[PDB]
Amino acid sequence: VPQNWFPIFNPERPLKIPLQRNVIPSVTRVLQQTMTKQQVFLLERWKQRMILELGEDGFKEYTSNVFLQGKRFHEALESILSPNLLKSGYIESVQHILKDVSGVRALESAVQHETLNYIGLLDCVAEYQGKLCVIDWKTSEKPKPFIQSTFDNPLQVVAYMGAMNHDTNYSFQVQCGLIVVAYKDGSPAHPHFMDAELCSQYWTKWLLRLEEYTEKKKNQ
DNA sequence: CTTCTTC
Repeated sequence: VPQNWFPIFNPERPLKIPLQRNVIPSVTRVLQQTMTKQQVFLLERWKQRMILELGEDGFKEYTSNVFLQGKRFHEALESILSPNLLKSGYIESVQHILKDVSGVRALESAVQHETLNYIGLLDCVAEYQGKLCVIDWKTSEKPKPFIQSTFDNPLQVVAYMGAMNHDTNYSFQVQCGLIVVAYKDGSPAHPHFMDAELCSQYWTKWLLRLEEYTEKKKNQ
């Protein structure tokens, strides 16, 4: 009856291995276990300088509203891009960019690379002023006017791209990226667009961070 | 996994 057969026994021949060792890693964590010595340093100086102004608990809920404010923003964009939200400062801030968005092909949709073996969750694949791109919407309290102000956002964007131009669940491909940074006070958002060549150069930088991850784990 | 925090 069975049509494809593999052997139960191996013709070649206190373990307590955890389940997650074999899970396909995610795009974000691959990046978080590959941060530079200076990047981990700069963020920790920020956490400890924070907790001193707000106490161990005040910061703990400062973290809660940042995450939630992000949450509601993405719930807002899914309602507006599924085929009072206009009083949100973040939506006030993206309203101009958002009128440039049509042809939505995916919202909050998971992506998997079979050969490169990582997963991710794309914000949205839509047309922005005609160019079909992977879009990453992001909240921020400080302005991020240049793309190098967004830190690792370029590399996750290109990580979502090249992984979804091979994910079998997508018939189409994409060759551009867009990071949109929305601010709480309502001032206009900063679009950071990434044409095909600039996604190519970050894609190179992302393949380096993927090798660091596979290295650090194999010994560990 | 995300949602963010470095500059």
